[PDB]
Amino acid sequence: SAEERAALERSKAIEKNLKEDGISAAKDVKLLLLGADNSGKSTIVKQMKTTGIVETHFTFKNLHFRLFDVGGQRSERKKWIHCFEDVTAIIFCVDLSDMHESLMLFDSICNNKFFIDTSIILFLNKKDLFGEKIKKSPLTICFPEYTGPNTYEDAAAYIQAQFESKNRSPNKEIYCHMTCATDTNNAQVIFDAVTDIIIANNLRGCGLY
Amino acid sequence: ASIAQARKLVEQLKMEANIDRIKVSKAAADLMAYCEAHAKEDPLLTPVPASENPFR
Amino acid sequence: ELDQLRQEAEQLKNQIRDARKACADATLSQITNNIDPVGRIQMRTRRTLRGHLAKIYAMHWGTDSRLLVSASQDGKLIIWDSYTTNKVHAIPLRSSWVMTCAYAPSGNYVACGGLDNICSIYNLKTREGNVRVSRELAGHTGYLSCCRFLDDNQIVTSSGDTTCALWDIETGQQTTTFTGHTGDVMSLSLAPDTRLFVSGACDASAKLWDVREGMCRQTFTGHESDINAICFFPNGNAFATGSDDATCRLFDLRADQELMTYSHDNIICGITSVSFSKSGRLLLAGYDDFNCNVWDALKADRAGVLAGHDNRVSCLGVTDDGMAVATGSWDSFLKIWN
Amino acid sequence: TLRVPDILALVIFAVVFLVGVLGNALVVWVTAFEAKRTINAIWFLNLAVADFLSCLALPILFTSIVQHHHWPFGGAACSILPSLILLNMYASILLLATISADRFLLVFKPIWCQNFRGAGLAWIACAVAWGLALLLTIPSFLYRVVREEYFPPKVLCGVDYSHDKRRERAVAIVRLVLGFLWPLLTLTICYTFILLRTWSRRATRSTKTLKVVVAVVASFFIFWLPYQVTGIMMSFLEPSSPTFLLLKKLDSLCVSFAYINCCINPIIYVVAGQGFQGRLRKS
Amino acid sequence: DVQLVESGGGLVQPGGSRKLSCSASGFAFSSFGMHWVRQAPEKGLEWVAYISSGSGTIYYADTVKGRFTISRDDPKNTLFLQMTSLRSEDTAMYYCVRSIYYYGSSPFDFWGQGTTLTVSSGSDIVMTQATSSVPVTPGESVSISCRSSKSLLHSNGNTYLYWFLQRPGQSPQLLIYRMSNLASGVPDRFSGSGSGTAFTLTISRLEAEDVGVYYCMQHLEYTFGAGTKLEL
Amino acid sequence: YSFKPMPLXR
Repeated sequence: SAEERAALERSKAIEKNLKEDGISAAKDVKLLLLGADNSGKSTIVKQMKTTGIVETHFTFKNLHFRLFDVGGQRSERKKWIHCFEDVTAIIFCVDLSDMHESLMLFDSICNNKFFIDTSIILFLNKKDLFGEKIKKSPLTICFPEYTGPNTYEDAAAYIQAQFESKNRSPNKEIYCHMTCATDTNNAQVIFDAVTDIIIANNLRGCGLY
Repeated sequence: ASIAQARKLVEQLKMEANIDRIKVSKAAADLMAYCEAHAKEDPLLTPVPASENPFR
Repeated sequence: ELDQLRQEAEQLKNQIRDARKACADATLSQITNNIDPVGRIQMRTRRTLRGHLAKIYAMHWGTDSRLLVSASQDGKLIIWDSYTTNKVHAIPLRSSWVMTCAYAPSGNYVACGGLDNICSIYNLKTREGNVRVSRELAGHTGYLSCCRFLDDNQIVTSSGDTTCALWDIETGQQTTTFTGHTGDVMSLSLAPDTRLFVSGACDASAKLWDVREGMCRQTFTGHESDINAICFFPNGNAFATGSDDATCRLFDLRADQELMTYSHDNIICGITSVSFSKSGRLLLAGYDDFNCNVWDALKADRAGVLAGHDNRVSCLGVTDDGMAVATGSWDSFLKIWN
Repeated sequence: TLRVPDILALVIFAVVFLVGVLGNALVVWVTAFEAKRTINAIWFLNLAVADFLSCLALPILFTSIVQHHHWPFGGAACSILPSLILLNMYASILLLATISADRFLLVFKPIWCQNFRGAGLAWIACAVAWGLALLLTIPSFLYRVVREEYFPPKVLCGVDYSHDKRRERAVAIVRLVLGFLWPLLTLTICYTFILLRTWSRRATRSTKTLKVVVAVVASFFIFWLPYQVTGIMMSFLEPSSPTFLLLKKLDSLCVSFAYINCCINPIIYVVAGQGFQGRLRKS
Repeated sequence: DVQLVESGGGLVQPGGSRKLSCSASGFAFSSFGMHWVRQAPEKGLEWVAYISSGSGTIYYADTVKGRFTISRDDPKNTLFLQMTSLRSEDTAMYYCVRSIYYYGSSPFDFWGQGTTLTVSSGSDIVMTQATSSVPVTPGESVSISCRSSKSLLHSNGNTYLYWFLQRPGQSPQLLIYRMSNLASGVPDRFSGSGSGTAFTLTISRLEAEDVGVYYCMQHLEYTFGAGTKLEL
Repeated sequence: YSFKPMPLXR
């Protein structure tokens, strides 16, 4: 050929740089942060340290976490929810002071076609004020068919079971945790869930499933 | 003040209604005449020789 | 009152429907029955471009019919050399959530956009030797879903907040904004004369728009679900649509009504792309069932397939001289057919 | 004519050749496209190519069995061919062990793997396995000679460890250890620990890991026992003894039985290889 | 403000050694090649060496192989050239040029300033130009032509011949690349055309600031022309 | 008295 060997060399350099970037950009863990409005996503991302999508990242025990909050922009969810597939897990969070809309959102997210085999971590926020409120007023107002005691533990277990009952696929698992006032102990839950998920994925990749 | 949008919708509907129309057979004839007139410059409707092919 | 205006609107809609019904005399199917079919098309792959690695989302041809563009979820924008399969540039993006691409008609600029509600423009002819951002066009509310150049100075954009705007790149301000849709715009096509354009939204409707004066002149409401693809006929007197209803329709501007429908009972998946050929006789569509389809624009019958992709076919395009067709997929592969 | 013990070895060789013509060819074809893009294919590519070259030498064994151990080639081939065959066999075994070691590393340490994985270590481990196989091969490449009879010339390739020396027990012990006792222990320990850890928490139980572990370990131990026991029995026996004749008669059947493991190994990668039904069409 | 600055000249006795450095600034030095062009005090241009981008390819002239080497230092943005065993025929001015190669590029666009090196006394394509002196008056039209030996038109359809302009006491400049393309900055009055092995350059509406010496150079395989001068 | 026949496979 002619002096187009220089163009071929340029193409080879481009390909090498792209391969290096690709192999260097696959060591991170991506997470999705969905939930109802004014639920505590901002608080949980601020404690753990614009118009469109907002992303925050942090490192914990030699692991890089990428966290995406795409709930700040209002539009049809079905038109862009397919961009967030191939993600490790959902970090759905629930407030305990409102509520049916949040449960409907949970039902919509869990039974999606794209998220069939995606694990879910569930956070139940504001336990102390919930206990104070249930001490002040009965919980039967929100749930007409509730006929159990008014104790805090029974109500919390009942509402957790109500949230978990919307799951239908038996292969996936839901990790539920009570995130009452703690010294940033909620990072360990996500760490353990991610470790279990990556172990399962590695075991499946080798062909043992 | 929800009547302004209704008035705007009514005005827009009237403006769209005021447009003109023609027959359908004329449009079909024009389309097929264009397709027949430009037929010798379509390299996908017919196979191309291996010499003039740019992608070999 | 409200009742009077509602009655007036209903009466006007009934009147325009009656006028449209009266203006129709015959169907194109019984006028086209006297022409011979085209036969069978056996196009085959010639090139495979393997540089991307995550779910290519868009592409656009160059006017010289040799250079391409592609965008991926990985966060890269690389322009290819079609003939010899070489990379000539690799622009790194700021956000990896991109959905659109566009090539300037003069070959000097490239645009992109996505979930950041911002359209950015890149300069390919710098004196330093590298590509750089030129402008940051911001001011929309929802995500950007299409971008198209008019010249080296102005560009029209569609967003997910039921609005479209005409920009001025030299100053970055919206000269004219277009309103009237009730859903969110998902497509946009420009006429050859660059004096009018049409858009498709998720309210199952489309409408023609004038760039000089921001007014809507026609509306078409034939579909039954969200519109997903738009393109003009080569002469600029007709356009075709694609929707999630697993069907395509051919419309007209002078008569202002639907002409043909392209459907079969053995396909139930939605449409992701649509494009014509050089002469307008052949219409190409890209489905979600890992393959494409080719049909006669004048007879509504299949004439071949373009199987060979392993995931959703998301983008499609035909060169200006009508010599090749390119396709992309979520499998991160680009194929050139002929 | 040919005695009964031998006869079965002939059809065993024929069946193994027929199965090995297919199989490993498909495996190498489907794993060639998965290079520089998937770390979990280099091990299988190396194992498949080693098994393919191992199985491609069967017709020489068939002809040697048929023609009453007649060796017309000469001195060069008699000191080349068995070395290559043994090298291929040992490379296959060592790769089988290192795959299990890698699986244990993935299971018991995922965070380190996610940060320090990629091509650059698999290619080193495979090279180490091949080097150890060649080092094990070396003595066969060294101490092989030829002999023939004066009037009824029965030229044949055979071993003669010097004029008179007992420097054979060390070689036999080293071969036996490094070829049977280390890979067996590695497989057993690694798979036992993997099974113990996997079945502790939920979302990890599959009832398939037990199946594949059994199908690997039991087949290995069953198929490579008679070869080693007969070899070590013959290494310590004088050329003139009653048991020596019986062992020499059963040696060919033992080898034919041994090759069944290499015949079977590609089958598991297809049967339990996740979803593998249309990758041939995709390729 | 693209800048190419060279330094390191002086007087060297025969048999000695000397090094020349070409620092660069204002552009992306890591993506461009770099040649070295020299001219005698009363002669035309001559090629010396070539260092690629991300150096993996090197080239040398026939009369400079074995005594000179070319090196680059990307982090420091400077280029080097080590010359050993200088003879009496190496007295010249050494230039420092620029080139980027891809589909649609324009190499040899920017030249340096140059340094003077003096020494005390003690199968190639040939391109020839027609004349060496042509007078012309402002407002008229002129024509410059040079011819080659073998055809410069490749199978892909590209012909490789460049035109350069050097003014009085100044560095040369690029005018035409690949026989038909105007450089970014040259006025529209300059146009070139040709076919096969015959090429011409035509300048219309001649101005008072377009007088100098014109050289034609080939780039088909790894030479310059004799050059012609204009007088007012 | 030191020669031991051995099949090729071994």
